[PDB]
Amino acid sequence: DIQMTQSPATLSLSPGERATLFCRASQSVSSSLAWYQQKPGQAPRLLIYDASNRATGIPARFSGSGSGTDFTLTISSLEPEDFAVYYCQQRGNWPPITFGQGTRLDTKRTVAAPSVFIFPPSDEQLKSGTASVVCLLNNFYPREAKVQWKVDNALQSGNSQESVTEQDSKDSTYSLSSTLTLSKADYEKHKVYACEVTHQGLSSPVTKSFNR
Amino acid sequence: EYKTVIPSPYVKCCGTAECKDKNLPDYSCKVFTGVYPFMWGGAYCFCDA
Amino acid sequence: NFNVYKATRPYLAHCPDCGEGHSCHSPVALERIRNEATDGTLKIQVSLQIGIKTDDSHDWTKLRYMDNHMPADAERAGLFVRTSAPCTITGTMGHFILARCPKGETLTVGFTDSRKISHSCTHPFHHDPPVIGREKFHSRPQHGKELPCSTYVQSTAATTEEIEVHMPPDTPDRTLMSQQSGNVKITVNGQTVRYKCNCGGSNEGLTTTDKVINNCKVDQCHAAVTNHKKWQYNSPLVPRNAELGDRKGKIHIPFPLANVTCRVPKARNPTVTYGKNQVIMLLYPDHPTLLSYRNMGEEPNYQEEWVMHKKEVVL
Amino acid sequence: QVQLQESGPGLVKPSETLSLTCTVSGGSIGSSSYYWGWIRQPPGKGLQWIGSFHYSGTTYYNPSLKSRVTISVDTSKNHFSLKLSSVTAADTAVYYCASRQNWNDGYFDYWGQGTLVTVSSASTKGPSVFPLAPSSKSTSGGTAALGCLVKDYFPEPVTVSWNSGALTSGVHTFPAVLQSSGLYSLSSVVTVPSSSLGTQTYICNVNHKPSNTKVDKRVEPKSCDKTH
Repeated sequence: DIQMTQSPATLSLSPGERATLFCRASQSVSSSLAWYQQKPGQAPRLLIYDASNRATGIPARFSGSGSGTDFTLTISSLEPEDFAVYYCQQRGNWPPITFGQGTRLDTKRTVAAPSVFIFPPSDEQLKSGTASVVCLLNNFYPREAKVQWKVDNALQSGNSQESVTEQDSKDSTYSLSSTLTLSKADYEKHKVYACEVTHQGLSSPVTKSFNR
Repeated sequence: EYKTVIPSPYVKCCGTAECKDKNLPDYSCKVFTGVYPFMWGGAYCFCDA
Repeated sequence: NFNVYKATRPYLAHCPDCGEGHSCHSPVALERIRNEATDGTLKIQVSLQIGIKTDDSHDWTKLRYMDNHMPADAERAGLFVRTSAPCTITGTMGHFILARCPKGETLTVGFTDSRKISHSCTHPFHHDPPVIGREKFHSRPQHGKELPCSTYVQSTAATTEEIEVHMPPDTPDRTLMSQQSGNVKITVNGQTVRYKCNCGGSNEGLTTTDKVINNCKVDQCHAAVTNHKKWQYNSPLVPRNAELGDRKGKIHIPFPLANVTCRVPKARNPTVTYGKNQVIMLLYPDHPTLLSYRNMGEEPNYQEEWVMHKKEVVL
Repeated sequence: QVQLQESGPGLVKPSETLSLTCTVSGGSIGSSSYYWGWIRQPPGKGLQWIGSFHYSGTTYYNPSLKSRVTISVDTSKNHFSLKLSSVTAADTAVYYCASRQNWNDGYFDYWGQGTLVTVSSASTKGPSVFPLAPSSKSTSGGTAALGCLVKDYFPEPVTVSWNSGALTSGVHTFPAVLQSSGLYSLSSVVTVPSSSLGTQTYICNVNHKPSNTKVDKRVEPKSCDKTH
């Protein structure tokens, strides 16, 4: 099989400026690469086929180029309607037909450090038979953040989850949720818990802790 | 003077082809079995019969 | 206009005689030979495209012909048409050649390749121009008479006579496979290739670059070129893609039939002598000349004969 | 030119047969040289290919899924159908039907309206509401954010509002994630000055349309922050 890797995984850049995306191939596929657009609630949309020219209805703002294993997609200018998730596909050797993992295109905004809040499980979840500890990062940009949990200084594996939201309803920013999911006995055994957050808007990682 | 219009023949291999009657002035259609046509690069397709 | 062949490419076709008495797949092949014109002009349809070269620019000095999965250019000056003696080509456009040929039984159209090799296709074709007038002449004379006839004009405009061009079928090629110790390697050279095998991994596939398939023999795999970026005439000498036609292109057939006058000779004045209810005419035909006579009464008693030599007839 | 429309159950069970039928409009199967196919995308991942159908009679399938994937065509009623047998929870993804009208290559440029296919859990579970109460630690410089979590509900989506739907401005929602038990949870918050919390009773209104379930749950500042 042949695998494509896109760069960067997430791109934030203001409307009206030039943009560039990279797609790297595991094997040389000549010019067998297509650049694809997808929007939330919408089916994927073809922009560039064979890493050149353009499909019908696709304006000249998109320009594909490259060869062999390296291909580039250039946007002359991002209008407000051009923000979507972009993909690269190879057809040089199929089946199977291979697509890229997707690059996230955002509009660049002002730096906002994440504000971290902790919600321990209350009696309504402690009587529910499970334990869900919530760590919320609100009002930060860009959207990517690092969240880790510490439970009585014991190394954890496979018992943490995270989710990233869309544009904020007030600040036009992004927020993140982290959840520690445990059994009732496991939560009752431990007492102190910590959520640590590393983000680009912070000079250093910030760790918040609580006791139950 | 008349001219005979002959669209390109349909080579269906690994299968059996069929056609439908048309209302053209003098229309004739037929299916021939067991053909193994070749092109300039070799045999058109694998299945030998 | 010349701008019709924008997205069309020539095609290789079967030819019953490639010059050495053996049928082969030629870049040039005769599709239809039309001789509706009564002055003898022939409109020969060939798989070549004359007047339009590769890179899709009009050029009367060049023609384009398919070589191997892709077209190539050649000079027009090497094009020749013959039946028994070389013909005078009065015009060319795309797939069509307007020529004048001597009486003959075959028709051969050929040219010179880029590699300085000759290509030719020969078809049996009874060419014998119909007699215009009452004299079988061989070239138009200085002094004579004019009679109605029909010819192929030089005009290359749209004539509402239309020919369909559609997407060509997959082009098989045995050259695309090379065997190395039970490994079949498929080259591409820039064209998408379909392959289907019943060895090793029996899963058929599609490539755009070179591949190798292990534990396989060249005998048990098939390859073809599928991504055709240009459409060709739906000639009866290439297979069809599906039950229906792709359509998707159209080309006007140039040199429409047009409605002209032809020059014919007038025979020499015969030497006429008289006798009792008798006319003795001595005739000097240069070429087979029709002599006819009738009575002007109720009984015409029409009589005719083709005088070919100096002859004395008593009427 | 041509249009695609998907149809299928959407929700399937383990070891059940998934069938998706894509009907073509503005055209027919017996058309110019081009492909058909099906594509699928798990949430948060790239697009994955199941299979493709060429009109010539050949079929192409993804080798990892070729053992169960069957693609057929009904030219009489003019559709093409994809069938996946013994579907597992790992196959939960948004499916689309696709075709490449022009130039007859492996790409795609036409699409329908794909549908989500989920394989595990059950859709008969009604929602449960949990208040994420505000606190002095949850106050963002004088303005505090309080919310509610809808846990143990299926199928998605779930409607979350505040104060009988009268307050919808400023509500921030999170993408909900399925657990490894078939259970689903979504957190929705709202940021308000704390002075309105102790004067107007704050209610999380949770509506589950597929089960037609309406729950109004009181969300108030945590008792540890109350002077009782």
